[PDB]
Amino acid sequence: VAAPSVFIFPPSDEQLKSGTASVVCLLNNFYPREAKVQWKVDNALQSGNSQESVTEQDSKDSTYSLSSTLTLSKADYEKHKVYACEVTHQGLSSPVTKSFNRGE
Amino acid sequence: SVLTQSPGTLSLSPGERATLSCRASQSVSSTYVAWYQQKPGQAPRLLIYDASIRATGVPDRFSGGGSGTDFTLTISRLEPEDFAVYYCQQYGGSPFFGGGTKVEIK
Amino acid sequence: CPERMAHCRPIDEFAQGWGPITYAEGHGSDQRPYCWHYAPRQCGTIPASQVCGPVYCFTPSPVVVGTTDRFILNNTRPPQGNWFGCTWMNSTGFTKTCGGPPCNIGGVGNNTLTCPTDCFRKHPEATYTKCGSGPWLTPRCLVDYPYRLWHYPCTVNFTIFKVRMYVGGVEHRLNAACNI
Amino acid sequence: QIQLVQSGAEVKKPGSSVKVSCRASGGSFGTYGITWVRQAPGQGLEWVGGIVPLFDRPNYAQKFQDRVAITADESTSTAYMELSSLRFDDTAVYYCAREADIVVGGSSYFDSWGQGTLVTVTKGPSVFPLAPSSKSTSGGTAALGCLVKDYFPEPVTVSWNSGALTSGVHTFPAVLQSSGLYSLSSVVTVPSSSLGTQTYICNVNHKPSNTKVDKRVEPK
Repeated sequence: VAAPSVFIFPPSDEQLKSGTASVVCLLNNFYPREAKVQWKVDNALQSGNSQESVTEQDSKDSTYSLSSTLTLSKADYEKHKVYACEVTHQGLSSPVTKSFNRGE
Repeated sequence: SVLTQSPGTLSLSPGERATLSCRASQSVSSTYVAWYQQKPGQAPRLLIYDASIRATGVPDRFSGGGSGTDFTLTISRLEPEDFAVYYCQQYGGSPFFGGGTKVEIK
Repeated sequence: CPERMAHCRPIDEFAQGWGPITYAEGHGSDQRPYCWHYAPRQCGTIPASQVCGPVYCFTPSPVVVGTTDRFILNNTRPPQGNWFGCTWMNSTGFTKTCGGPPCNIGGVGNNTLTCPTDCFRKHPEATYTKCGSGPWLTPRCLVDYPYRLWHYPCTVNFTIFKVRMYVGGVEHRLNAACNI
Repeated sequence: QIQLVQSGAEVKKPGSSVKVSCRASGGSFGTYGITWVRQAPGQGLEWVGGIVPLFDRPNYAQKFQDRVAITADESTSTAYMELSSLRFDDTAVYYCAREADIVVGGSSYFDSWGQGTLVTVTKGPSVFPLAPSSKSTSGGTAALGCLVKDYFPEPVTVSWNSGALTSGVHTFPAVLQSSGLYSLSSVVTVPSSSLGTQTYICNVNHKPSNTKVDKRVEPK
C-alpha cells in the first residue's frame, strides 16, 4: 500500500571541482511518516553527516517525500568506490538495495 | 548588561501616562544620560540629554529626570503620533546604549 | 613672530614608528621653546631663587604650584601623582621647560620626531597620558591659560574651544587653543 | 547640518571590506565630530565609533577594535568608515551623526542624524544539476532536480521551464549544515516521452543576492 520508491542522485561534475560532494537519496510515495535510511559506504555505517528533510503534506494523502543528503569532502571521496542507501519503512516489502555502485 | 529597561513592550491609549525606566547597573554615571525616539523606519531623534535638559523642537510632554541612578522618561498626554522605540544611552567615559522599549500606542 | 614661526619644522614631520615605542630622556636644552618641536628635561630639586612669575603646571588641568622654598617639582604622571610637566619664565627673558621623559618613537630618519605629545599619525599608538610631557595636546593645540600668550607669543591667531579629556578614568573639562 | 550620507555597498559578500561615506554640507568641518552608529534590522542601536577631525585620533567601541577604521578628509569635508572582515551578522543600517561637544577618549550625544545606508551581506546560491544517471533505466518515468546549497538568507524560489510542470514539483524545506549555510534539493518526476529532448531549466531566484541562475539538466 503506497510503498516507497527509491532514487539516487550522485554529485555534480562541477561539485567535485568545487569540493564537498553530496550524494542524495530520494524516497517517493510512502503514506506513513516513518522511515530509516542507512548510508552505507562499502561496509561502514556513516553517521557523522546525514541531513534528512521531509515534505509537509500532499493535501490528498499522507504521501510525503524524503530527501537524505550525505556530505563528504573531495579528498575523502577518492579511494572509495560504492555508496548506498538502504531503506526500512512501514511498507517494508522486504529491503531494497539500489546502490550507487561506482565512485565515478 | 550595564543599562536595561524593565518595562519591555508597552501599550497604552491617548490621554494616558507612561514612565519608562533605564537602570544604570553599578556606577552613578555622574548624571550622563540621553534619550531618543525612533519611528517605524525614520531616523532616531534626540529628546533629552543629561536626563534633565530638554532639546529644541520637542514639547514639554517629554519630561525626563533622574538622580544618581534609575533615570526616567515620563510621557504625559500621549498622542497617536507617539509610537516609537525609545532608547537610553550613557555617554562620557563608558559609552553604551540601552534596551529599546516598544510603546504600542493605539 | 620674529624668526620663530618661519622655519621651525613641518607639522607633518617625516619618519614614523618602525615598531615598539620606548621611553627616552635625551636631556634636550638647546633653544627656547618657540614651537612644539622640543624635548623637555626632568628637573628634580631646583633652586627656588631665580624663578619669577607664575609657575602654572599641567595636570593637564593647569594648577599654580608655588616653589616650597625662597632665597620643587618631581615630575610624575597623574596616574602616579603630580603633573605631566610645565614651564616658567625667569632671569633676563629666558624661558625654560620641564616634563616627563621625552617620549621617543622607534624608527629611522634624519630628524625622527621626539614625540612630546599626541603625534598619532606618525605612530598609531601615542596617547597623551603615556607619551606627553608639556602643555601641547596635539602638534597644533595648547592648553590656554592667562600666561599662555606670555610664554608662547606666537600663538595669537589660534581660536579657543571647550574640550573634555579622559585621563584614565578622570574627566577634565578644559579650554584648548587650536588653529585651523 | 545636512548630512548627504552617500550609499556605500548596499550588497556585499562575506569576508569583504565596506567603505561608507558621509558628507557634511555647511558649517566648519574640522571642529565637530562625526559618529557612526549601526542598527540591525530589528535590534537596538550599537555605537560603532567616532572621530573628531582636529585631534587626529578616532575612538572605537571595545568590540569594534582591530577591525574598523575611520578617516576624515577636510579638503572635501567628508568622513569615511572602513569595516573589514564582514560577517553575516553585520547586516544592518549604518547612520552618521554629529557629536554635540568635542570629547577626547570618550563619546557624546548625537544632535542631528543622517540618512542610513543599508548594508546587505549575503552569499548567492550555487546551483548544481542532479542528473538522472542510472545507466540502466531504459524506460519511462525518471526523477530530476536542481540541487541548491551555500546561501545564508533563507528565501529561495525554484521553478521549471519559465513556469510549467507544476504537477510533479517538490521543493523540500531548507536544512542547516555545519557551516551554517542552508541547503535545498528540488526534485521532479517527469516521463519525458522516455526521451531527453525538452529544455529542463530550473530558474533559481534568490532576490537578496540579486542573482537568478538557469541550469539545464540532462543525462550525460
